[PDB]
Amino acid sequence: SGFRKMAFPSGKVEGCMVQVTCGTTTLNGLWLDDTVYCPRHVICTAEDMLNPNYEDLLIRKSNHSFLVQAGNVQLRVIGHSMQNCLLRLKVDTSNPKTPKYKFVRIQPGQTFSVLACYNGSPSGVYQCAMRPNHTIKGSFLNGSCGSVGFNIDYDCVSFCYMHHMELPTGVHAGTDLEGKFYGPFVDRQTAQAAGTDTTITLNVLAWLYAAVINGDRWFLNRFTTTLNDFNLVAMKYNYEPLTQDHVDILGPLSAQTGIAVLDMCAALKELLQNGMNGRTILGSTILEDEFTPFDVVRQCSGVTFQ
Amino acid sequence: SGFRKMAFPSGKVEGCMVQVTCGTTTLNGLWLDDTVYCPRHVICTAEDMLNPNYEDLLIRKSNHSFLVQAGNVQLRVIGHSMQNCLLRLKVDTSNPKTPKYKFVRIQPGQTFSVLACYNGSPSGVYQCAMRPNHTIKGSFLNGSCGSVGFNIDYDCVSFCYMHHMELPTGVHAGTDLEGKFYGPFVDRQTAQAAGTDTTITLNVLAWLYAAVINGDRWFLNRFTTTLNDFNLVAMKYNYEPLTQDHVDILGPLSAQTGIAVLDMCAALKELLQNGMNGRTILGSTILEDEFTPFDVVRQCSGVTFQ
Amino acid sequence: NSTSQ
Amino acid sequence: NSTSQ
Repeated sequence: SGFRKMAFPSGKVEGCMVQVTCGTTTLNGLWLDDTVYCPRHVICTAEDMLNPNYEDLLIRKSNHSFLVQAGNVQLRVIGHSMQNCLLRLKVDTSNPKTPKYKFVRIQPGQTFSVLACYNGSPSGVYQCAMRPNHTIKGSFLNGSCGSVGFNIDYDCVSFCYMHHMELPTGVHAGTDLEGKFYGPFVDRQTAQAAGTDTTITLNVLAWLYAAVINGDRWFLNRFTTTLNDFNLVAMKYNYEPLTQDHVDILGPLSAQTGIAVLDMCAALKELLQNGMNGRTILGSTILEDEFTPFDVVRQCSGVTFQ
Repeated sequence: SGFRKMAFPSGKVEGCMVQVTCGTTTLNGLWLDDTVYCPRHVICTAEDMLNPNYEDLLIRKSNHSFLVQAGNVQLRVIGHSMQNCLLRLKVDTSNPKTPKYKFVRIQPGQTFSVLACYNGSPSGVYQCAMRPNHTIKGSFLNGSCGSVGFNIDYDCVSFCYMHHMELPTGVHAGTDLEGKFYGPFVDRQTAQAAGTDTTITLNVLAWLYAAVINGDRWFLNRFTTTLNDFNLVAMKYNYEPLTQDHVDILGPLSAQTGIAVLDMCAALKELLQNGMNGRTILGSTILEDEFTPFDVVRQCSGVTFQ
Repeated sequence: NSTSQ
Repeated sequence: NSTSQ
């Protein structure tokens, strides 16, 4: 038993962190085959941050303007291009520890591991979800830019995030490994805010299924609901509306625990309305929306404690 | 900003996981230099679990009774001895990925990362504290035995835990890498329980210092206390008594935030007595006792958001 | 009793 | 404004 936020082991990724320096700015970059990706804002400073122009700021740079370091060793650039919000730097060496990998764009609600890095040197690993407002509740200081987020299937790394910035609310914003931001955000320095966020309904229900799989039941009730009656309740309590695709996704977990979904939505509706009644679910006193259904399947037992 | 449970990156450790099989039992083992450590209970079955005797059960075994696998590759045993609750198996190959390392015995309240493994194959990494009752609130299924816990200073791995068992309450029990259990526990199968636990006072105060370092203040008050008056309050609310060494340990963090400790104990005393008043500290609605003072220093900012 | 994992 | 980390 037990249920904890679990990150993927981070070895395969540690082998791809490198330091990238341009003038007076240093940040982490990602080294796959003979390419090294990093935030384009590495080439920037003074007011260069308030009103920049990277097409312009980048043409006034050459390959040897970038000092990519790999441990105490050193890599030389031989090409460079911008891709949307990232630089793609070709280098002389190809990464001996390059894992099988791919690049995907995760959707709000999905989760991934973050490897926090300073100066190309990995310091720590945590799990985080993409928040409906497209930001994450990370833990980064200055120097963390270029730290990446990822999942692992079998032996294959799916990169999905590269860190770029901290919003005024203290939450983070970044991009996939294609350079495209998640959210409306930009790598300028303006009055930007996180749009109001929402609790991830699919996940809370996945969580309650785990509470049951572990073997606790106290939040259940004899009632049921129609999708529609739930969403009317949910909307007020600031939840994302639930849809059929979501309901379908809670399929197997219904099966393994023998509890129908709309029945759990009723449980949920009740928890929203009655509060926790001074006890815990799976150790927590709030409702936990950062576990997906896939995260519950993977970590939880294949058989139920009935 | 941000504050999350952060585990250490797990690469250096992934390179030491191996599978260890004896008859019909399989569990993970730890491969440093030309040695492989694993729970002694790998050689056990039937009732062999209720009333075992390992000195006896082990003499009826030879080196080729152990099939240690390292990926698809394979290692041959050439020696074996028991150390308290662990087996020490000498092997023909020495681990090419052996990191600098040492073995330490952590104390209640200290924390460490866990690399969860099934069949010598790492599946996930989480952070966990040694609970005063000497158990951890892990996440393990069957097959998890031999999964290890560890810290990293600089480039050096300090191993401190090896997983052996799940108590009836659903919490875990294991040993250092010397074979000595944490707690009164034994690798037999009897009516064992976790002694009643206690909240880790030092940590909650470390946590409140971080809440302040991040930049929130709402729980402060104008009052102060004597150690003694706190402990009288604390005892009731089931906290560990605070001592001078603890108070000294909150030294620097007092310094960096300009808040005296006994002043924070007053804050704490108040939170114990008044409850949270319907808001959050650093995102949470309970008091978080699984961050040490060292964990706050490492992860939090060197300068305060004043 | 207890589960030896 | 915002911190470009």
